[PDB]
Amino acid sequence: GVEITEGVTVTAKGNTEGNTADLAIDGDLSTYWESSNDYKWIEVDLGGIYELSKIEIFNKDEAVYKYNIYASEDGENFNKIAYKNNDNVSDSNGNMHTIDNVRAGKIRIDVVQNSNSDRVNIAEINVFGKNTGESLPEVKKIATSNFSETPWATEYEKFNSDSAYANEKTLNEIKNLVGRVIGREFKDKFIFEIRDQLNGNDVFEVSDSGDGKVLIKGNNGVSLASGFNYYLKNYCNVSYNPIMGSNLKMPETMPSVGERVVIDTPYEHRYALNFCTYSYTMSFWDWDQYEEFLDWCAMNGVNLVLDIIGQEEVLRRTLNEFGYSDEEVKEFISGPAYFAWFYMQNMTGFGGPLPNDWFEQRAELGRKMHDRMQSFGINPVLQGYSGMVPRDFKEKNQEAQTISQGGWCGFDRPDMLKTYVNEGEADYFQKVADVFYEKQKEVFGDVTNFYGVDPFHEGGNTGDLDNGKIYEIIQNKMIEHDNDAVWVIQNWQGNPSNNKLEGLTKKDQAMVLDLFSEVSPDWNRLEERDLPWIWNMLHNFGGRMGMDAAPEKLATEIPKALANSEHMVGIGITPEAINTNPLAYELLFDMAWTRDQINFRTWTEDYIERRYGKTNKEILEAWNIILDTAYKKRNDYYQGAAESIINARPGFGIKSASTWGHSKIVYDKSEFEKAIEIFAKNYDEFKDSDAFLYDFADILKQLLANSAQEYYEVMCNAYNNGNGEKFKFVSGKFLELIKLQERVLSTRPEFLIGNWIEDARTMLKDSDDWTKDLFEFNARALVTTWGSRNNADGGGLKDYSNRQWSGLTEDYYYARWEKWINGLQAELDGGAKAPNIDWFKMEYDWVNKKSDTDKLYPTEASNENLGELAKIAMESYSVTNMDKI
Ligand SMILES: CC(=O)N[C@@H]1[C@@H](O)[C@H](O)[C@@H](CO)N[C@H]1CO
Ligand SMILES: [Ca+2]
Repeated sequence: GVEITEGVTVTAKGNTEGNTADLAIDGDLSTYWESSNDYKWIEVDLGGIYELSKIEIFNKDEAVYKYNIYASEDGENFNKIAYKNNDNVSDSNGNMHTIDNVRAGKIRIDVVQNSNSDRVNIAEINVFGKNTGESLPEVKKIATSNFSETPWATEYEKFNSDSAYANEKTLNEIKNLVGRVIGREFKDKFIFEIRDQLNGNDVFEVSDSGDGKVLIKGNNGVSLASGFNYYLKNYCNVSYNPIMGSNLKMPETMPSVGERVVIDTPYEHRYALNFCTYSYTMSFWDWDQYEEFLDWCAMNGVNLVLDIIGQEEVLRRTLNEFGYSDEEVKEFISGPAYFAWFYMQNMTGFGGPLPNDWFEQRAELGRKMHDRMQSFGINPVLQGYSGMVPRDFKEKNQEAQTISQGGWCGFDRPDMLKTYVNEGEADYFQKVADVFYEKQKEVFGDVTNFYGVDPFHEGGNTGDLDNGKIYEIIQNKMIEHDNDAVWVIQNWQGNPSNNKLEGLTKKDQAMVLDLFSEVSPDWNRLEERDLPWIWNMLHNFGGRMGMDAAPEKLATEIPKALANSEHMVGIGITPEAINTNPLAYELLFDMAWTRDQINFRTWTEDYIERRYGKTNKEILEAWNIILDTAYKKRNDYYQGAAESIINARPGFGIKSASTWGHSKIVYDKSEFEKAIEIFAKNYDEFKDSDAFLYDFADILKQLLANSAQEYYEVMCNAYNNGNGEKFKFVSGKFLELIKLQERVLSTRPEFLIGNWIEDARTMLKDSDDWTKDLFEFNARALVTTWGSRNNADGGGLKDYSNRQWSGLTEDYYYARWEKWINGLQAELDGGAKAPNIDWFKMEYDWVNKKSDTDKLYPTEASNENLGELAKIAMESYSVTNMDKI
């Protein structure tokens, strides 16, 4: 218990001018370290291993500070040993924390809240303990394997060079898929065969074997899985969706096929995934979830998938060759929930640093994916390189020429190397691009010909450079390292411009994803320039939820585009998240297997029967109401489902929760409520279908979101009219409506914030408390404030990824509205004017709470009766009966 007064040093990753880290341990209460960015922690080295008894912390003023304290005795694992989360003000006496004789050579103090400022500080920190005489071990540097040295390389080349081995692998893997999807007991009821393409097109066949088994042919694994899916949907009344609800009840005996079926697709590619999907949905996926997704992809005909798994190791090896240590690379790379905007060159650093063990684990996961994709015949889209470098690249490489890219939503964009330079100047685009493509091959090997990169995504700066020449040189460099390369390019709000695209000198080795074809198609300019392009349904923005789909456009515009074009080489999905409206994604991929328009109404009728395992006239009537309301074709511009007012920052005249969203309901709300009445009437009969319960919760929460918007307008009028008694009553029903909404959301495991957070905290094995807390920060921030203040507010990202989720609704959305309502009520009751609320401060307080110290959110759904909840909603919180209420 003696104060450690010699040999103590400290580091920090950021500080305001003159308030450096060493000022936290200089014995002077008048000097302080102060943070300058989102790295709000300091790391103290004790000059040896001590058994700590006390830690004492002083701040620079008398604000309320909250912080978490971590310790490490091996140099790698920092585990939580103390914290302050109460609302006590700091004072001249400091805060003393008792430590239970914990061994520690290093200490981390993370100050997550300063009630007075966005920036945090530590005036002094004193550590008390007993010297053990020991010193920390030297921590091993990051060590990763080359692909060619792993068993993955042996297996990948064996598949490549041995057709008999490759066919045995594929056919066995499709059999394993069957066991995973419907059960191992059904594996031996199928016989799978590889056949040739049908006149250059992927094709599958389904027929009777002759002895009661199902014979399925296909030119590759995807076609085989698609034929297996076709048999389930059309003969077993079965529907598979591992993310959004399934019906896997198989008949007691295998239904006979009857007449043989041969079905092909005219599309070379069926594409899946936005960069954003890797953040809003897949951030914390394990291999079990990736395997499910690839099974579902193959069954839906998907053969081209964006793949950024383990790209952090590729970039580490690359930047290591240009003066960057591993620690500097970790500061450049974002956290695990922000890779989408890191690789689209929009932001750096935030959410990190990643743990040291991240790099090898993710490279291994990526190799695991490529093995499975090779078995199925799914092409991954790896990374191209367009010149992205950190902002200090010139400091370490003096001859390099770079272009400042400015800001994106308050984040500092990375720099961009000049794609070409004058003669006499060093060309670091050529240097770094050569290293990048070579390092990518070292990590994963030759797994694809498709590479994605998107300079100037949603901003940037072309500097003095010529637009077309930029894309000419980027493509040529890509082809230099892979002669068969195809540059996969996003087409998003008119970018890249025609002048940029016309710089592509090899049109057949570029492929443009028309990102938003079902709302704002933009492929005519691509078709006119003879550029291969893909028709994509985006549908989902930020994971924001609500009933929303364009089935009629999918059933008609896709074959119409094929008939009116020559360079349409596929269809696909580009959702920012895969969590809502499974009908839309089922119908899209189904449109790959036809050249004619289909009837979206009769398609929906067949879809709901296999999704629920049964149907009747009333259930069909309810879904026709959905088709006539929430799923009805529209011709305006909109990003995602209409947002729930419950999820918006409280205020006057709200028209959306997110900056680029919308809350206008374009259908009649009371008409849509009829669908809920029908579902409730049929609840007892259909409650054995999990997909029915999924859909029931989906439309019931849409009902309460729609009615909450009306109740919000009424209490807004009551305030403007000075009617305090009416405001108290209407706002009381509004808050009660939200309480009912939280109960509805609690019935679905998909809607639990606890599952999102726990996945983040457990996505790596043998991680320390520090990494778990940081990953939880990633998970909490992304669905609320997104970034910190300058990103949420000035940057416009506040509640961009708002979710109608259990736990989050009770503790975040409800709390905001309750606070706002209480303020307005006090004013109407003859009090002082309602104060301004710093919403970000309140929101960031929830963001920084930890599951092991504050509140652990459940991972188990409730048993609430959706039919009974629907009755309450219709009787007490509905639009139809609103005047009686
Ligand atoms: C903050 C954010 O996620 N913004 C997304 C962006 O990341 C995405 O690349 C783009 C195309 O899907 N849509 C933007 C939203 O209009
Ligand atoms: Ca000091």
